[PDB]
Amino acid sequence: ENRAQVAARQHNRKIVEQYMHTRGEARLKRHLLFTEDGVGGLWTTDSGQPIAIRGREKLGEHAVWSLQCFPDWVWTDIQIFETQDPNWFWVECRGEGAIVFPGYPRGQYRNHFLHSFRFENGLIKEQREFMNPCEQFRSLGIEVPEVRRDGLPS
Amino acid sequence: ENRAQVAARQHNRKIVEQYMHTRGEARLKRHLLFTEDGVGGLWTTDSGQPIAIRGREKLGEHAVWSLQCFPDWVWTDIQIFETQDPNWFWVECRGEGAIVFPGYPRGQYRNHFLHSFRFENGLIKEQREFMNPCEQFRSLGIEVPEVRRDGLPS
Ligand SMILES: O=C(c1ccc(O)cc1)c1c(-c2ccc(O)cc2)sc2cc(O)ccc12
Ligand SMILES: O=C(c1ccc(O)cc1)c1c(-c2ccc(O)cc2)sc2cc(O)ccc12
Repeated sequence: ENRAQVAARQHNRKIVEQYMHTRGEARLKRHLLFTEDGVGGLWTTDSGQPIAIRGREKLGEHAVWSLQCFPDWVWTDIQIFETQDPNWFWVECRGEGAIVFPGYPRGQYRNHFLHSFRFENGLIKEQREFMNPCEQFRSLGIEVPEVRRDGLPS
Repeated sequence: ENRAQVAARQHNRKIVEQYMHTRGEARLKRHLLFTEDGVGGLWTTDSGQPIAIRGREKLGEHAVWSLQCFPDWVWTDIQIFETQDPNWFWVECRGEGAIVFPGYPRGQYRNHFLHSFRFENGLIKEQREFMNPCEQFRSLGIEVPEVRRDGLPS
């Protein structure tokens, strides 16, 4: 049991490292790090519902879009956390790049991120990214509402 | 070395458990789970800067406020992750309760959270919570902006 868990954790860590360092044209093949039915996407959005991309085929299609709308994206300040589950990792990092969304002015987007990676048989079964959407709003020129703080201790 | 790390991780996990299960009036003593100079707070806000509460005395004062403004708050769906660092844990959970913020209508707030816990000498040195502020906006009746999706693949 321990031997199998140690082997899984060490292999899965290398896949997380590879995913987090993938940039440029290599993004077009990042979906090969997933199971055929693997899921990826953004869990923190304006609607409160995740934008989940389901299946290795749709993940590869999404990468094409990502190359147009986040053309130079880089993950920085990467810290990878193994867990007691050899098949579950967390990553704390930052990300940065141009944001080129349809019908918005071109912007520069910087944010802090957390990623969750769950594995099955050596590949990613579920990737999820979590951020503060207010920073993406700012990068797009969208007004961010402000909670009134007058009544709060400061 | 291994023995010291295992002991630290086992003790620190009990403190994370205790923190996540602290409810009601016991919140008034939750700051005793921190070092004297410990820091806690909310890393995801409308401004993009953390609201960090610095020092055990200020943490204790914030709990008084928390009891009025989140009077029945509970953390649910708690999943605690140990890491390769015996002094660093992550928690995935949900939270819910009434929200009674000054100058806003009383509401109901539900959100998904990630917590980071870093330890020093058996107590919490740094706690950070991460959420999607859009859900807190909704709970307060604040309009949430919407990214236009027409040009995005759906
Ligand atoms: O930035 C993204 C994003 C990034 C990565 C990902 O895995 C999924 C979504 C957002 C959107 C989007 C939807 C469909 C697409 O085809 C492309 C983009 S809509 C939206 C709305 C937000 O409030 C914040 C982010 C995004
Ligand atoms: O809900 C919180 C909060 C909760 C826990 C915590 O540890 C720190 C802040 C928010 C605020 C706040 C500031 C000072 C206080 O004295 C009390 C509250 S301002 C604000 C603004 C937001 O966009 C979202 C949440 C909050």
